[PDB]
Amino acid sequence: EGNERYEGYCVDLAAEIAKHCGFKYKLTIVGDGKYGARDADTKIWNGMVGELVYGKADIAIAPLTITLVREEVIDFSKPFMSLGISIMIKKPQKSKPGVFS
Amino acid sequence: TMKVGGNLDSKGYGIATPKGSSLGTPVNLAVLKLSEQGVLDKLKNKWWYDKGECGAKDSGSKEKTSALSLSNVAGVFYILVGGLGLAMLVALIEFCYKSR
Amino acid sequence: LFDRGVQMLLTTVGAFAAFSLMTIAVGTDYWLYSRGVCKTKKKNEEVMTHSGLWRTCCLEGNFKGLCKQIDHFPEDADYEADTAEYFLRAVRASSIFPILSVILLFMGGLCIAASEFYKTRHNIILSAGIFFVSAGLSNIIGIIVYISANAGKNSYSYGWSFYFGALSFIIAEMVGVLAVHMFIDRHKQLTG
Amino acid sequence: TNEFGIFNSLWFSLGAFMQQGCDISPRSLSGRIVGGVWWFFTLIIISSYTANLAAFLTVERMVSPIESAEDLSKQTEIAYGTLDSGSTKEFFRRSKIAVFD
Amino acid sequence: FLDPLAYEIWMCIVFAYIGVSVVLFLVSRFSPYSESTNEFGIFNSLWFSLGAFMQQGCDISPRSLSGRIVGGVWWFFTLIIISSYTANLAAFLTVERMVSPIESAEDLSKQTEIAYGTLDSGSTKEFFRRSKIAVFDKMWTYMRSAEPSVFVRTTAEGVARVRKSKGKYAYLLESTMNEYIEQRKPCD
Amino acid sequence: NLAAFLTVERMVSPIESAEDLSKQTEIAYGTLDSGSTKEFFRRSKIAVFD
Ligand SMILES: NS(=O)(=O)c1cc2c(cc1Cl)N[C@H]([C@H]1C[C@H]3C=C[C@@H]1C3)NS2(=O)=O
Ligand SMILES: C[C@]12C[C@@H]3C[C@](C)(C1)C[C@@](N)(C3)C2
Ligand SMILES: N[C@@H](CCC(=O)O)C(=O)O
Ligand SMILES: N[C@@H](CCC(=O)O)C(=O)O
Repeated sequence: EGNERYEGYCVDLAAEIAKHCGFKYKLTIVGDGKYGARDADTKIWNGMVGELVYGKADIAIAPLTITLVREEVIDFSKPFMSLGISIMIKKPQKSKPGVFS
Repeated sequence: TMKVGGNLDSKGYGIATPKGSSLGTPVNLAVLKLSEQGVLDKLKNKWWYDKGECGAKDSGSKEKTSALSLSNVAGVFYILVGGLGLAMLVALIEFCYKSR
Repeated sequence: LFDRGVQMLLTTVGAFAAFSLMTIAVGTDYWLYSRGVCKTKKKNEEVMTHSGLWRTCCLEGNFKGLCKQIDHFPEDADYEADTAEYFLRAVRASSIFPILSVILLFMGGLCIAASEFYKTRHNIILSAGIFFVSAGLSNIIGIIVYISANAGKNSYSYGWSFYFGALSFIIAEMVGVLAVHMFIDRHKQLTG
Repeated sequence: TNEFGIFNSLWFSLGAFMQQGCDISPRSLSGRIVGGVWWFFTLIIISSYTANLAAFLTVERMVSPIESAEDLSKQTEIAYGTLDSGSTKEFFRRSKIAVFD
Repeated sequence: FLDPLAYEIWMCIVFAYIGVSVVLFLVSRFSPYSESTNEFGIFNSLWFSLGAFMQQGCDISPRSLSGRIVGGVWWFFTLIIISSYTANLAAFLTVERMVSPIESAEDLSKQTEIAYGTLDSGSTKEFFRRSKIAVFDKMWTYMRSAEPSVFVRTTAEGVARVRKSKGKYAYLLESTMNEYIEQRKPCD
Repeated sequence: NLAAFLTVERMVSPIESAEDLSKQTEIAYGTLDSGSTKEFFRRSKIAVFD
C-alpha cells in the first residue's frame, strides 16, 4: 500500500528526494486521472494541480510539466532536465532498394 | 512507433508543491545537489536507456549479409527481356525492308 | 541439320508436349513449398503453404486440398504508389503472361497446321518460331514477377510443378530451334 | 584498311568497356592510342564503381514521410492531435505562433 | 564460393543465359540472303553468350545490328551480376564472426533477453549480494528481482540450464570450473 | 588497396568522452579558470571527471 506498489522514474526520484531531505511521504494517485488545468468555466483546477490547490495532496512528483499558468497556482522547483514536444507515428518499414538502384 | 521531428520548446519538468509550501526550498536544494551527484542521468539510464532491450538497439548496424537476392537486382532482368523483345521486333519490321 | 524427313513429326510432337507441360504448369494448384495460409482468411497464424500460380493452398494443414483462387490484396505503409509495385499487384491478381504464352504456343500450333491448310502461303511458317520465343519471354517474365513477389531468407522449397514453369521455357526454346530448323528449309523449298 | 563501319566504331569500344573482345582491332597508328587508352577508363571507372555494388543493393533506408513537424500542417489524410486538457494541447492553444496556430 | 548469391538466382540466371544462347540465333537466321550470309548458329550463339557470361573468349562476333544490340545488353547484364559477386565477398571475407553477447556482462546488466544466475549458496552469489561495482551491483539488482529463481545449487544444474536454454541462460562461475567445460567434450 | 581505402575513413579521429584523455598525458587539457566546470571537476566524483 505505502510506496512499494509503485515503480518508475518519478517513484525513484521521489524516494531519493524524501530520503535526502528526511521527510515522511506517501505516494497517492490523482482521483480524476488528469494532470491538471483550470476549468475554463468554473476556474476550478482539476487533476494533480487541483489536488495541490484544494489541499488534497501535500506535494506533486510526476511528469506534470512546468507551465506558466500552473506557476500561478503552484510553485515549480528547479528542473532536473529539459524535454520538448514531439510527434509519434507508426514507422514505415526499412525500404528495399529501388528496382533500378 | 517512432519519434519524428524534434522539440518545439526548451521546456521541462519540475517538482511542485502548494504555493508557499515549506517543501519548495529543500526540494530545490536537493535538486541542485543531485545534479552534481549525477543521479538524474543514472535514473534516466535505468528508466529509458537500459530498458532499450529491443533489437532496434542494434539491428540497424549489424555485420555481414544473408546473401543477395533477385528482388534487389531484378530490374537488370527487365532491360534484358526488353532487349530480347527488341531483338524480335527488329526482325518483325526488317521483314518489310526485305519485302521492298 | 539432320533427320530432314521426320522433323515435321518431331516438331509437332515437341510443340504438343510443350503445350501439355505449359497447361499442366498453369493448371496445377500447387507449385512450391512455403509458409503462409490455406485460404484467403490454417488461417489464424501460419501454415505450411502449397500454393500454385493463380491459387493459394496449403500442405499438412488441418485441412488439405481446399485451395482457393487468389484475389487482389492491398499493401501496408505506403510504397504502393510506385508503378512497379502497382503493376506487380495487378499481375499477381491474375498472371497474364503464362496464359498469353499458352495462347502463343497454340497459335504456333495453328501456324504449323498452316503447313497443310491453305498450305504455306509465303514464309508464314516462320511465325511459329516468333511465337515460341515470345512464349519464352512470357514465361521468363512470369517467373521473374512470381519470384520477386512471393520471395519477399524465405525458407521456401520448390516442387516439380514449380520447375515445370522453367522446363516449359527450356522446351519451348528447343521447339523454337526445331521450328527454325523447319522454316529455314521449308521457306527455301517454297521460294527457291 | 579498317574493318569498320560507323556502327562498328560505335560498337567496338562498347564491348571494350564491357571488358570483352570483338573480332575487330584498331590495327593502325593513332588507333592504338584511341583503343588502348579507352581501356584505362573502364579499368578505373568500372573497377571503382563495381565495388560497393552489393552494399548499395541493401542500404535499407527509411522514406521519412514527414520530418519538419510542419508537413502535418500541409495535409489532412494524416490526422493529428494532443492529450486532452494536456500541457501540449493548451500550449498550442496559447502559443500564438503561426506555424503552431 | 556461391555464398554471396542466393540459390534461386544461381538457378534462374541459367534461363537468361539460355535465352541469349538462342536469341542471337533467331536474330541471325532471319533471311540472311546467300545462306551463309549470317554466321551464328545455335552452338556459336551459346558460346558467345557464354564468353559474355563467364568472361574471356577472343575469337567470334556477330555483325548484325540487332546482334550487337543484344550482345551489348547481355554484356551489361553480366557486368552487373558478376561484379556483384566480386563485391559481396567483402561481406563474407570481412566481419565473418558469428555472434558473441556479451563481453564484461555489459548487456546482461541491461537486458532480460538473456537470463543469468550465479551458483546458489556460494561465494559468487554472496559477492554479487555485496559487491558495489555498478555492473555487479546492477546484475545483483536483476538477480534479486529476477523471477523465477536464476541461482543454481550445483554447477551441473548451471551447465544443464545453459545448454537447454541454448545460451539464453548464462552461468556465472569460477573460471577454472568454467574452463573444465571448455577443454572437455562436448565443449559447446 | 582501393578496398583498404573505401572501407575505412575513421582512423581514430582523436578521443571521444575524454576516456583516453583522462588516461594519457599525450594530450593536455583544462577547464576555464574560476568556473563552475572547474569546481565540478573539483567535486564530482565520477571516475572520468575525478
Ligand atoms: N542531461 S538531462 O537531460 O538528463 C538533465 C536536464 C536538466 C537537469 C539535469 C539533467 Cl541530468 N537539471 C538542470 C538544473 C539544475 C540546475 C541547474 C540548472 C538546472 C538547475 N537543468 S535541467 O535542464 O533541468
Ligand atoms: C580480374 C577480374 C575478375 C572478375 C572480377 C573483376 C572485378 C576483376 C572483374 C572481372 N571482369 C571478373 C575481372
Ligand atoms: N506533462 C504534461 C502531459 C500532457 C501534455 O504534455 O500535453 C502535463 O502536465 O500536462
Ligand atoms: N568453491 C566456491 C563455490 C561457490 C562459488 O564459486 O561461488 C566456494 O567455496 O564458495
